[PDB]
Amino acid sequence: SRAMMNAFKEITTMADRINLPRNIVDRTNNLFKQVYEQKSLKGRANDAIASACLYIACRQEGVPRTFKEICAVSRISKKEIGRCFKLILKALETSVDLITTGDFMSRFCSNLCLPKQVQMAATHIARKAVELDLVPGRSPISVAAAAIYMASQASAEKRTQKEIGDIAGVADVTIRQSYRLIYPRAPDLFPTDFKFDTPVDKLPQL
Repeated sequence: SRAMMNAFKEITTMADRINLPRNIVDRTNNLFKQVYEQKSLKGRANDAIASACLYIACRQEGVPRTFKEICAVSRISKKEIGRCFKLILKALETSVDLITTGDFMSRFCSNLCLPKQVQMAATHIARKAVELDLVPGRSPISVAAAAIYMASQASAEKRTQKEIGDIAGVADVTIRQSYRLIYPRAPDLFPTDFKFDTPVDKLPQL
C-alpha cells in the first residue's frame, strides 16, 4: 500500500487550494478509496483520480465557477483527470434529475449576494446556447441554471454550485449536462452583452 497513501495527501492538499472546508476533503478521500482499485485505475494517477473526485463532491455544493477551477488546484496530467473523472462519475452519477422546472424564475438563484450583472450575463449564454442546440441532453430550462453557474466564472463573480445550482432545485444533470458539451473549445456563446467581466477570452467548461 503506497500510492494509496499518496492519493490521500493529494485529496486534502487539493481542497486546501480550492478554499473548500474539510467537507469536500472527506468526500474526495472516500471517493478515491472507493474507486482506487477500480478495474481502470490500477494506480496510474493518484492525483488525477482525486482531482476528479473533488469536482464531484464540490460540484454538488462548494465550488465557484466550475471544474475549470477545481483543475487550477491540481496539475497532475490534465489529460487524465478528464478520463479518470468519467470513471469516478459513473460510480456515482447523481439521480437528482427530478425538477428542471423550478428555475424559470431565476430570481431566487441569487440568494448568495450575487449581482444581477451575472444574472443577465448567464441568460445571454443560455440565450444563444439553447437557440443553437449545443447540448439538449436533458431540457432547455437546464441551460438556464447551467448558464447561471457558467456566467459566474466569466462575470468576475465567483459563486458556489450550491448557491448557484442547488438553489435552482433543478438537477445535477442540468448544469453538468448543459455545459458538459455546449462549446467547441470556448465560451463563444455570448451574444454581445456579456462583456466578460473576467479576462478569459477562452473560458470553456461550464
